[PDB]
Amino acid sequence: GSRRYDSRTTIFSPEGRLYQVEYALESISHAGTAIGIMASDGIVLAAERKVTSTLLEQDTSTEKLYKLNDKIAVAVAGLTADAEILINTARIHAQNYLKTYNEDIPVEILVRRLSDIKQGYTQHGGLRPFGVSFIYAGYDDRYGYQLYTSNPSGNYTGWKAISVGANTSAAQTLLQMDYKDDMKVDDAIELALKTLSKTTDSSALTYDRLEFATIRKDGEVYQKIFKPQEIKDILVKTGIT
Amino acid sequence: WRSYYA
Amino acid sequence: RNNYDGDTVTFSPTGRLFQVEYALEAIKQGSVTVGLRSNTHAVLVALKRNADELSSYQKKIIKCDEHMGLSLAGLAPDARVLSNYLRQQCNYSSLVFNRKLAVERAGHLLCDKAQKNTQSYGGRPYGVGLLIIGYDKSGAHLLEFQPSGNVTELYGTAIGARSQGAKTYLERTLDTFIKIDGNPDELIKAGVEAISQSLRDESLTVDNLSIAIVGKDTPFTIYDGEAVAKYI
Amino acid sequence: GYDRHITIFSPEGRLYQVEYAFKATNQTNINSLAVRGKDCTVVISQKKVPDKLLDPTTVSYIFCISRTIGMVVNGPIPDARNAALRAKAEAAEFRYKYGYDMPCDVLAKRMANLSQIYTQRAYMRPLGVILTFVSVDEELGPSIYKTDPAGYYVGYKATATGPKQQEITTNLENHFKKSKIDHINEESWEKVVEFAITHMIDALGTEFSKNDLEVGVATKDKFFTLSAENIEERLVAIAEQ
Amino acid sequence: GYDRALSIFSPDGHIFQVEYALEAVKRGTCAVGVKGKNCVVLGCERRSTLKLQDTRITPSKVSKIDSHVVLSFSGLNADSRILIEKARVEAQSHRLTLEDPVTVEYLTRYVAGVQQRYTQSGGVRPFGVSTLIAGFDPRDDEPKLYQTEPSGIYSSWSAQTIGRNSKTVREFLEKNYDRKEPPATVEECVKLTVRSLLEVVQTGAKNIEITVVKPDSDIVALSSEEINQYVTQIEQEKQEQ
Amino acid sequence: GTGYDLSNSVFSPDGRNFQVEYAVKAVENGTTSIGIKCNDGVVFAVEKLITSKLLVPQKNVKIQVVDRHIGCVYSGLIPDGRHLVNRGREEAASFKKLYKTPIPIPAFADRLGQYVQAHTLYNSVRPFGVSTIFGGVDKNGAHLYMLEPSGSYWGYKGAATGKGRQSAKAELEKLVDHHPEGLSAREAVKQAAKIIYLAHEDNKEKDFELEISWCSLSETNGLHKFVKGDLLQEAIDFAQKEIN
Amino acid sequence: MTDRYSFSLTTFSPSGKLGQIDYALTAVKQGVTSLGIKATNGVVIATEKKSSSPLAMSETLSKVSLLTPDIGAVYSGMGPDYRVLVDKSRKVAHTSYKRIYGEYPPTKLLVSEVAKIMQEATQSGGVRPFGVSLLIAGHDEFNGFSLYQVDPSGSYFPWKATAIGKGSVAAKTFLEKRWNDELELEDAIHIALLTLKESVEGEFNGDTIELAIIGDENPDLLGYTGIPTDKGPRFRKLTSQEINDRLEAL
Amino acid sequence: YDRGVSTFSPEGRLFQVEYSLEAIKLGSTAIGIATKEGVVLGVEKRATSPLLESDSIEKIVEIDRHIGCAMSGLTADARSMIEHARTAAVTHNLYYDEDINVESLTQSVCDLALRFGELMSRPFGVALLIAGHDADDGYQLFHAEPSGTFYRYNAKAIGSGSEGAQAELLNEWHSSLTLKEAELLVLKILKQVMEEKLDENNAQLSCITKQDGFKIYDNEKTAELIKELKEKEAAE
Amino acid sequence: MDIILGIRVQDSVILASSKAVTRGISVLKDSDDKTRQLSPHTLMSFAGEAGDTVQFAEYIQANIQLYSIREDYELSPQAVSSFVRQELAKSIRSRRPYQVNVLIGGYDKKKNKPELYQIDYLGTKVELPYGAHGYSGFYTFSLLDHHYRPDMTTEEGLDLLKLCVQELEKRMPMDFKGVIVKIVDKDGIRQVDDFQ
Ligand SMILES: [Cl-]
Ligand SMILES: [Cl-]
Ligand SMILES: [Cl-]
Ligand SMILES: [Mg+2]
Ligand SMILES: [Mg+2]
Repeated sequence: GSRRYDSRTTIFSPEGRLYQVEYALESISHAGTAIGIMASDGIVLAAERKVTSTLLEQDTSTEKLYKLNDKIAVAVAGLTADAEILINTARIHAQNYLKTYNEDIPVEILVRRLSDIKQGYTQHGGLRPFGVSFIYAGYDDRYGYQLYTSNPSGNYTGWKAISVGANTSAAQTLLQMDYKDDMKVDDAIELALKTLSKTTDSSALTYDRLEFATIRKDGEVYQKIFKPQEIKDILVKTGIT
Repeated sequence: WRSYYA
Repeated sequence: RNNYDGDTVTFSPTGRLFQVEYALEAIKQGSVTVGLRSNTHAVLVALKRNADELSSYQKKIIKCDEHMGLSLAGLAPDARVLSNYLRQQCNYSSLVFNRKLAVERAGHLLCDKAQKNTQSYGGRPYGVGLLIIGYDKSGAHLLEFQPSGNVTELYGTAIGARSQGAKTYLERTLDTFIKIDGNPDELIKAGVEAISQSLRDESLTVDNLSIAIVGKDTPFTIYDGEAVAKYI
Repeated sequence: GYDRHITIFSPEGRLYQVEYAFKATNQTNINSLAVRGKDCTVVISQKKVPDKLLDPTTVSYIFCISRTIGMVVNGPIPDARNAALRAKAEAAEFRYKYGYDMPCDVLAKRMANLSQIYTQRAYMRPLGVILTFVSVDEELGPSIYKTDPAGYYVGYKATATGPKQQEITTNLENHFKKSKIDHINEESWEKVVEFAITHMIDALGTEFSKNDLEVGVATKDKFFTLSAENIEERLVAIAEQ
Repeated sequence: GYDRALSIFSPDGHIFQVEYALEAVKRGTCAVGVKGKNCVVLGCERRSTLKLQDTRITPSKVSKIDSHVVLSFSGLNADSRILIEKARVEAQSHRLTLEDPVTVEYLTRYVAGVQQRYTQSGGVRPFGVSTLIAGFDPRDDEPKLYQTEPSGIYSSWSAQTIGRNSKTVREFLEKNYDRKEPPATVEECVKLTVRSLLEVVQTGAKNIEITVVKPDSDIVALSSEEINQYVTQIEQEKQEQ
Repeated sequence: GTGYDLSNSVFSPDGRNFQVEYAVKAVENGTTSIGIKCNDGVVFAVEKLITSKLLVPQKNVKIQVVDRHIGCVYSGLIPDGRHLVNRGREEAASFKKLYKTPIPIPAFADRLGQYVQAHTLYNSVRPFGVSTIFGGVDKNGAHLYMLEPSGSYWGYKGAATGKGRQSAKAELEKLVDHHPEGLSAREAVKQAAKIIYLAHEDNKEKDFELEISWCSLSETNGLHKFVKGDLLQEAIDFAQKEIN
Repeated sequence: MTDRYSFSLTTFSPSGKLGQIDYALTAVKQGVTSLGIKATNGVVIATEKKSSSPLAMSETLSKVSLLTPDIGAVYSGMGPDYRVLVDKSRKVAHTSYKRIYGEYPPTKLLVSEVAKIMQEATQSGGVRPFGVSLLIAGHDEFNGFSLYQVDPSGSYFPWKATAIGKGSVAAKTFLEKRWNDELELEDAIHIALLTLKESVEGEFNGDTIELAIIGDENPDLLGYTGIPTDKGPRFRKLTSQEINDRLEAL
Repeated sequence: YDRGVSTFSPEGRLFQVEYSLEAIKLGSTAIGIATKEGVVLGVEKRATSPLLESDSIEKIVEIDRHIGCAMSGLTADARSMIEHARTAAVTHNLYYDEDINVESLTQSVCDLALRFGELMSRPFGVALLIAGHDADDGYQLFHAEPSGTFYRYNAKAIGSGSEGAQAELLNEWHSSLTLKEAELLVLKILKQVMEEKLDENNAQLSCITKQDGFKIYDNEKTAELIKELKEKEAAE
Repeated sequence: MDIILGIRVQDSVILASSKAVTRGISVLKDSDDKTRQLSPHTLMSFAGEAGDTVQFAEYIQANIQLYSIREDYELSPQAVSSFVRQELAKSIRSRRPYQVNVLIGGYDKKKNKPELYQIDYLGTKVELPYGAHGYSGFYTFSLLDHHYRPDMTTEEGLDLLKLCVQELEKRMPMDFKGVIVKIVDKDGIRQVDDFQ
C-alpha cells in the first residue's frame, strides 16, 4: 500500500551507521557555533546567531541559549523548532522531578532523559531524528558545575570545554590550546569570545550576533543571560570592539 | 524440487 | 507481470491479480486429490505425500462436522486455518440454530473469508485448494474452493499436480457414477479409479491412500492405512 | 514513488496531485455558470445524455444540500456524490448543534477546509471536483461560493466552471462592465434564468434544446431545480428575443 | 503505529539489519573481561579521538545492574542505556517477586532476550550493542562471565572481548589463558586484563578503565593511578633483552 | 513523468485513475449480464458458462437478493460481487431498522455507490472488480441501476455488462423501439432470454446456462423472485425460436 | 482504509537538508508579497488582495485575520494552508490559554503555539509541511507591541519590519532604508503602503489591498459597555475607504 | 525490502519463508533417531573460540518430562518457541489433568510459525526436532519448520550436514534398532558431517524413554560412548 | 491498631513496631517485623490493612533500590519521604487505595542530621521529633511531650521509649506481644536485640 514511500529512518548502513543520525549531524554542522566552557567557579555559554538583519529585533530574540530551570541552561545548535519541542519536555521533566522528590533535578538525570528521548527516534517509530545538538550548563548539589553535550543519536558526554555546530574542529582545536583547568569565569568568557571571533564565517564579531550566559556563585547559584547591551560591554572590555 | 506442499 | 505483482491490491493493466495467480501455483505443486458424489453419498480420495523414505505421509483430509469434510492440496497450514474456520461455522449453526450448516452455505462463507485476503493490504491469498463434501437437507454435495474466492458445486473434480488425468476421467464416467446410489463401496471404487489416472511413476499403497465418505445415514468417515486395503 | 504520486511538495514547491485533480474536473466535458438576481440565485449546467438506454431523469450534477443550499459539481459523478453526501451531512449537523440554518459560505469554507486536508495528509487523494454553492442567505442575500481540489474557496458576483470556463467568465465580465452592477436587476427568477441561458449560449456558440440544460434556482424560501418542461418554457421566451 | 518489517531475511538467509548492527559493535571502543579463580574483571578502552572531556561525569562503560552484577558493552552508546535500564528494572522485579537476586546467567538471558525481540518486531531496529555481563551468583563463589550480541545469542567465556580490535585481543587472550590455571589473585587478574588492552590501547591510563567484581557484592572501580601501576609495571616487563 | 498506475488513489497527469480502468478490464472479461426495466418491475438475467459438464446444472446461482425487493447481478470477479452484496444487505438492514420502510431503490444505489467510490480513495485497497446491475420496486416505481468500479452509477431503461455487453446494448436499444409504449414484466423475461442467447455468440466457445430473475409489482407482488420452472422454459423456447 | 503512513515524509538528505521544508519555502517565495511594520505606538501588516477572477468578490476573503482581540495575522504562500492555521490558532489561544488563565495569550506565546503546529507537520507521520509563512502582529500588557515571522520549519523570529513572498528582497531593502525607532503609527502605515506599491502591478487601491493595524483600543468596537476595565480590541482592519483616503497623500 | 513480507513468489512460495529456510541450512547439525526403546537427540555444539565455555551451548532443551527438543539455525529465535511449547504443555495439563500428546504439542508450535506479517515481523530462522513419548502413539520424532509444516520421521537430520547425514540415516535405520544402537549411530553420523573432530565437548546426546523421561547426557556419559564407537570402528 | 512508634534523638532515629499478628480470634505470630529497609540509611515501618501493608512497603522498597543503583547514589530521607507521600496521595483517589500508614526514619549522610517522617494512607506528611500511628499516640504523646529533649542520646531515647511501651502495656486492651526496636544513625540500621 503505502510502504512504497517509507524512507526507512531507523535503519543501519552496511557499515553500522545510522543514516538519518549522520545526515542530521551534517545538518547541525551548518548551524551557528555554540561554545561551552567550565571554569573552576562557574560556567559560560556563548553562541553565534546566523540570522542577522538590521531590522531583526534582538532585545526580544532568543535562538540558541534557553533556560531549562533555575539551575540549568542549554545552548542549541540545529533546528530551533526541533529544539523547542525537546526543551519543553525537558522543562517539564525537571518540574516532575521537583514535584516528586522536593529536590531540584540533578543535571545528569535531565540530560540523560533528554538523550533517552532522542535515542528513541533512532530505534523505533519511523520518524525522522531531531536535527538538534545541546550544550547543557548546569549546577547541582552533588557534582557541582557540570557541562554536557548531546546529539541526534542520543549519545551524551561531559566536557571541560566543548563546541557544537559549525567549524567545531577549528574551534575545538583553539579550546585545546588556551584552556587551563584552573581558569576563572572571566577567563573562560574571554577564551569563549576569542574563539568565536577566530572561527566566525562572518566579517567581524559584533554584539548584535551573540547570545551569552554564565552560571556562577551569598551561598547559592545565579544564572545570567546577558542582554544585548551587556554583550556589547563584554566585547569592548576584552578588546574586540 | 521442493515438496513442502501437501 | 513485472511491475504489478507485489501485493493483492494492484490490478494488472489487463485486469489480472498476480498474487492470486501465484497462489494457484502453490496448489498445482500440491498432491492430487479427487472428489465425486452420487445422489446418496459423496467421496474424497487423496494421494498423501511423503518427504523421505523415513517421514510420515502428510494428512490431506479434515472432518469439519458429522456431515461435512474436505481435502486439501497446497499449503497445508492454510487448510488448517480454513478448515478450522469451517468447523467454527458448522458449530455456530448447530449451537445457535440447532441446524446443521448447509454445504452450499459453508461454500458461501469460505468464498467470503478468502475474498477478504484479496482486497486487504498486508494480507495474502490462501495458498491451498479445497474439495468439500457433505450430505445436508438437499442431499449429496461436492464443492471446489479456489484461493481466488471462487467456490463451485460439481459432481466430481480433482485438484493438484497431474490432476487433469482424473478430471478427464470423471468427465467420461459422469453419467455412470451419478447413479451409484445406495452402494458406497462402489462409489469409492469409482473414485479410486478416477485418481489413478493421475499417477505417474507410483502406485497406490496403504501408506499413501486416504479416503473419506459421507452420505445419507453415513456420518463423515475417514479411512487410512489398513482400512483402505479393501480398495486396492 | 515520486513527489508526483502523493500530496508532497516538488522542488518547484508544487503539489502535482492537486493539479492532476483539477484536470479530472473537466473529465465530464460539461460547463456550468451561476449568476445572482436581485433576490435569487441561478445555476445553469449542461446535461449530456448520450445513451438511449439511460434514464435521463437520474442524470444530474445539481444537488439539493439543504432546504436553502444548492450545489452543482464540475467533475466525475462518484466524487461529486461523495462531496454531496458529506455536505448534506455537514448541513444537518450544523443545524442540530447551532440552531439556525448553515449559511452557504460557511458550508463552502467547511468543505474547502476538508479539501485542504487531502492536500496535506498523504493517505487521502483529493476529489476531482469543483463545487459551486448557491443560496439566498438570510444575512448576506444571494450568494455564490466555489471550492476546488486545492482547498480554495471564494465568493463570486457570478461564476462559470468547465472546459470553456474562460469564455463564459469573460462573457459575463463584459455584461457586468456594461451594466455597471454586480447582478441581474430583475425581480423574477424566470428572467434571471433566461439571462443565464442566453449569455451561456452566446459564449459557447451552440444552441440548446430542453434536454441540453439543467437549471437550479435559489430563493429566500428554498432551492429548487427546474423540469425539462419549465426549461422549455424559458427557451421559448429566449427564442422570442 | 509504525510496524514495517525492518529486520527481514534476504535470499542467502541473512538478516542484514542484525548483521549491520554487529558492524556498529565492531566500530565501538574495546571491552574485555577475564575470569579469575575467585573474581571477574571488566576492562574498557576510552576512545582517544577526543579531549578535553570531563571524566568525573561522562558515564563509565561499566554499569552496575544489581550489587553483584555488572555489564559492559561495545557499540552505540545510546542503545546501551535502553538495555541497562530494562535490566536494572528486571533485577529489582526478580527481588520483589522471588525474594532472591538474579543469577548472572538469568540476567544475561533476559538482556539477550530483549535484544532478540528487537530483531523480529515491526517498526524497530536491532540494538547496535554487544554486552559482557559478569558477577557472582548469590551465595556462590564461582565467577561468571557472559557475552551477548545484537542477534540475541549468548554464551559464557573464561575470557572474552568485543569491539574494535577485538580480533587481536582474542588472539592475545587465546594464547595467554590457561583454562587449567586461571589468574589466582585479583591482583594478577587485573594484570592480564590491562595487558590485553595494551595490545590495542596506545596509550595511557586515562584511556583505560578497570572494574573488579569479587563474591558477595564486592564491586570496585580502579582509579587512573591504580590502573597506571599496571600500565607502568606492564611496560617494565617490556623487553628486557 | 511515468509511474502513475501502480497505486490506487493516484491521479495520472491526464486526470485518470488507471487502477480503476484496469479493474474494468476484469469486468469486461466477465460473463455477460443484463437488466431490463418494465412497466412495474425489473428483470435480471445472466450467462453461466458451462466450463465443464461436471458442474451441477441449475446450482451455481449468480443472482443475489437484497432484503426482499432488490435484485443484484454482476460481471467480473464473482467474490467481489458477493462482498458488495453483503455490504448491501447490511446497508439495507440499517436503513430498515431506523426508518422501518424497506430501503428505496435509489437510496440503495447511493449506498452501494458511496461504498464502491470509497475504494478509489486510498492506495491501501483496490477497486471493485465488478460492474453490478440491480433494481427493484419501491413506494413509487421500478428502478434499474448499473454501478462501475469507479463508483459511477445511473438509472437505466436497460443495462448490460460483461463480454457480450455490445450485443446486449445493441439488442436493448432495439427493445426501446418495438415495444416503446411500455414493456410488460412477462415480455421482458422472454426478451431477456433472447438477449442473453444473442450475446452469448462472443462466448460461443463454451456451452452455457441461462438464469433469470424478476421483481414485478403485478407478477411477484413487488418481491424479488427467480424465473424458474415453466415460465423459464417458455423464455428459453422464445430464445431458440427468435434466434432461428 | 486507514492512515497507513505512520512514518515521516520529511527526512534528512545526505547534504543535511530537510528537502520538504525547503520546497515549502519555495512555495512561500512564489506567494504574493506581504509585510509588517512596527511603530512606537502600533503595528501594521498589509498584503495584496490580487483576485483570481474579476468576478470574485475580494472582500469575501480576508488574508488579514484576527487571531485574538490583540493579534492579527497575514501570510504569503498557499492560502488554504494559512486558513486552517488561522482556525487552529484561534482555537489554541482559547484551549491552551483563555480557558486556563482567563486572559488571551501574549503575542510571543501564540506565535510559539502556531510554530509548534507547523513544526509537527515537519516530523509527524504522513504529512507535508505547511506551505506558508506567517507575519503575526499584536500587543500584550507586559511586552507591548511586537511583530513575529513564522516559517514552514516552525522557526520564528521578531522583527522591526520585514516582508515575505514575491517582492520581499526589494521590500526588505526598501524597509531597511526608511525605518527608524521613532516612527509613529500613521507614519508606518505610509511606509507600508509605499513598499506594497512597488510590489504591485495591476490596480493599486483600497479594494485590491488588505491592511490592518494593532494600535489604540477601540471601545466603540467592544459591543457592550458597563465594565470599565474591559478595554480592547487593539486589532483593526482598515476600511476600503480608509485606504484610498490615505493613498492620495502618497 | 521491495516485495513485502507476506508476498508470494511467481512459483507459489512465500519468499520470506524460503529465504528463512536457507539460514537453517547454515545451522549446526542436529539428528534424531526413533526406537521402540526411546528417542535420541544429538547436536553439534560448534563453539567459535576456545575461550567459549562449551557447556553453556544449549541446543537441546526439555519441554515437558516426556518431550525434548533439538534446534538448528538462528537459535536465538528458538527461545520464544520453546517458551510457548513449555507453556502449551503445562497449560494442557492444567486444563485436562493429562500429558499433552507429542503431535498436538508439535502442531501448537507450528501455529506460531505463520503468525507474522505487517504479530511477528518475519518468520523464524530455526527448525526443530521434537522428540517425545505419549501413550497413544508411543515414541515419536517430528520435524517442525518455519513454513508451519511438520512431518513425523523415524530419523531426521537438519542443518549443515543434513543432506549427507540424512542420506546415511536412510541406509542405517531399521525398525528393530535398540536405544544403545541409535546412540552410537547418532554419534557416528555427527562426526561424519561435523567440521571438528568429535569429542564429548562439541557434541551432546540426549534421549526420551517412558520410564525416565527426557535426560540430557552429561559429558562423562557421552565420552564413554564416543570411545565405545571408536572401538566398534573398527573392527572391520 | 498495631504499634508504630518513632522518636528522633540528636544523633539517630529509633523505630519501635508491635510484634503481634492477629487474624480474628487467634494470634497467628508474635515475631513480626513491621519494617522494610529502603536504603542503607533509611528505614520504613508500617501498619494498616492486611496485605496492603507489606505490598506497599515492598513496592516502595524495590523502587528506592532501583533509584540507588541507577544513580549510584542514595536519595536523601526528605526525598524518599516525598516519593512515598506522592505514591500514597495517588492511591487515595484510585480504585482500591492502599490502606497503609508509615513512619520513615533515616540519617541524612549529607546534612548529618537524623529525620523522622509520619505519613498516613491519605498522603498527609509531617516531619516530627517523635510520632506514632493509630491509637498509639493517645497513650504515649503525653509522655513524649514531657520527657522529650532534642539533644537526647540514643540511650536516653531508648529509655523514654521503654516508658511509652509500658504505658501501652498497662492501658491498652490488646496484647501486642512487645515491640521490635531499630536504630538508624550515621552508620546505618541496627536492631536493638535486648529490649527485655
Ligand atoms: Cl447524494
Ligand atoms: Cl519495580
Ligand atoms: Cl487505615
Ligand atoms: Mg520523576
Ligand atoms: Mg518491541
